[PDB]
Amino acid sequence: MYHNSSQKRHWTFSSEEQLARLRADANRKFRCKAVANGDPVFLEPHEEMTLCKYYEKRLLEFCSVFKPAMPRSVVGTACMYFKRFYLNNSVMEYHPRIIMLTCAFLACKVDEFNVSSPQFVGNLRESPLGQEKALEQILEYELLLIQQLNFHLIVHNPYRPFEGFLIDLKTRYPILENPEILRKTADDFLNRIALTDAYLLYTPSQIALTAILSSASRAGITMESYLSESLMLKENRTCLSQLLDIMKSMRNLVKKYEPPRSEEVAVLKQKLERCHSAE
Amino acid sequence: KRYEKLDFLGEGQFATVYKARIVAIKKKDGINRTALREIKLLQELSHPNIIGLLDAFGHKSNISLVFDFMETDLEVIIKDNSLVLTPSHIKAYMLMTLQGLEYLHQHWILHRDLKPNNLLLDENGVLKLADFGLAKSFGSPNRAYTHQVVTRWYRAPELLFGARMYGVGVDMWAVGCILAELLLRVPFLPGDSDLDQLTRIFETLGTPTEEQWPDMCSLPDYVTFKSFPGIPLHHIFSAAGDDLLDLIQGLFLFNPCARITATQALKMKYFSNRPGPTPGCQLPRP
Amino acid sequence: ALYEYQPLQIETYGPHVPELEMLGRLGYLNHVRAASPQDLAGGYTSSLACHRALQDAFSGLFWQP
Ligand SMILES: CC(C)c1cnn2c(NCc3ccccc3)cc(N[C@@H]3CCNC3)nc12
Repeated sequence: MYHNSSQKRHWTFSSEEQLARLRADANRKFRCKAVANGDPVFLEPHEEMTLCKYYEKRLLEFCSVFKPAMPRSVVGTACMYFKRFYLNNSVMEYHPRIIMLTCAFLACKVDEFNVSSPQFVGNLRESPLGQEKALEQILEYELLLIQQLNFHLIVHNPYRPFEGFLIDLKTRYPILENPEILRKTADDFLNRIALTDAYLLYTPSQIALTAILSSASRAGITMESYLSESLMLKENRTCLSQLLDIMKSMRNLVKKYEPPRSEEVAVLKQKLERCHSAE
Repeated sequence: KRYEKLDFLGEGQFATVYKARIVAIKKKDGINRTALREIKLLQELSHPNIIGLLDAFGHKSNISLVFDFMETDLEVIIKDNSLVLTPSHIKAYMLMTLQGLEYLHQHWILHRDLKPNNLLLDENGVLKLADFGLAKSFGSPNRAYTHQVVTRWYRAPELLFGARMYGVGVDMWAVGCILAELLLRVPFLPGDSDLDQLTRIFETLGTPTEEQWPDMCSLPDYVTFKSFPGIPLHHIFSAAGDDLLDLIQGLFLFNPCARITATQALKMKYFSNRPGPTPGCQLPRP
Repeated sequence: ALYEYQPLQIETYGPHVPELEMLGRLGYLNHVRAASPQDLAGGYTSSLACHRALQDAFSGLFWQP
């Protein structure tokens, strides 16, 4: 359960400032390691963030065309693995291309989505020896990924909380006659929420509720009485205001999100390949 | 490494266990799926009757898990002929097992490998469920499991009939079998095959009908058995009071839904009745 | 010693979840898929899935990092 999970206790952070501090610390520590091994070849933390976003959408695309069909929980677990790994690690030390595949592999194992290694690497659009080399790299990096996650492998996704909220709305909120028409749009918002850092800053229940309520606002249905009466937050004004500003922060995070640009990721990809050419 | 290895403790199909300084280390598919299962499940669980995962580490595709070191298990206590199992001792073991199982089921996890050797005892008499390599999360409407779980002597009849979807009943039936083994000092239903396990179950407890199992015929591997009367519970357990017999009947109900849960079992009169459970420090050590 | 049952005290940081056996009485089960006869035969009921979904929906809703 989330309320006593490792995700809540260790991987839910107070602010975007904390996340930026962790990422900058990772980048600077790699810079120190590299200068100790021996500069425009280095990547700045914002460039690392842009590349991490590009490869998170690459991981999404890989998981979306994966045969046999990947359960959405596995995809969420893999994306959370990617985010957690690159919170405390630099793309210039561990290439995101291999790390995203290792995240998918570990997630498939953890979420009991039993898939053989040959059929896992057959989804890769590479040569047979290319897929074999990719499998070798995935097996090399699996233990590293597990160690960097601090052996916290269960990831609580917002999908089951979303379904539970839909059940609760269908049962206890007759004013909203059909919660089902709130699904797709909320799911859309869910995806957008997954693109940002909200998964490291908020609970899955809060994320699901924010997606549902944004969907309700888009359709024009204002149903604050669900929070006030059904969840009985009119009995606790502080909790109601806290929930409302959490959702407002969610929506602000989604609105100010910036997708990576093609030419920018091209330049950063050349820089990353140069960094991975030698140290 | 960080741990001073001390003494060999055993070997398995997935890993080997050694005592070190006190902890016990269980040391192209990649990292073993069973070890990953144990790690992922025991990181999210924290209860005095569940084995604690203290640390984990490894190298390449090989991995090791660190657990608290346990003195004995229920199998050794049961098989010890110099250990008199008083009703208080049995109640204490049952209570600790059921509290651990209630915590586990609350967090929607089935152990699925309950047996006397998977219930470890430490030097303080605290029973902990261990060997979570078969444990799995339940309650989802699509996570189709396999019926080849639980050791055969402790497998529930619904599993033996090929149930894909199941609940806490698979653990509760194993708990009933463990209680029967505790009372009789021998395995309750020692079959040599799945068919023989079902035959022993129906010979001892009677062949269930639709009165006690409304949809038994829908299970894919269900086979009609001969109608046995079943040996009455007070015949099998001649030293068991009425409350203990009620608990046994609840644990051995053929209907998995009607089978008592860990919470319902803990609320039964048997646990609140005289005598009270033996304190952990006073339990017998083999 | 005697023994007295005490329910487990686990803070969920969210709205109260109705008890399992009350779900059908409260109308929740009318919005979850009915269990197949094999499902009930093995012990799986729609109430389990509904209760798990509600517990995940309400877990940590009021919690702040
Ligand atoms: C959690 C686990 C890793 C563990 C903790 N303690 N422990 C011990 N302690 C000594 C003992 C325990 C019970 C009876 C007799 C002796 C032995 C042991 N080995 C068996 C050999 C095949 N696997 C299990 N595994 C463990």
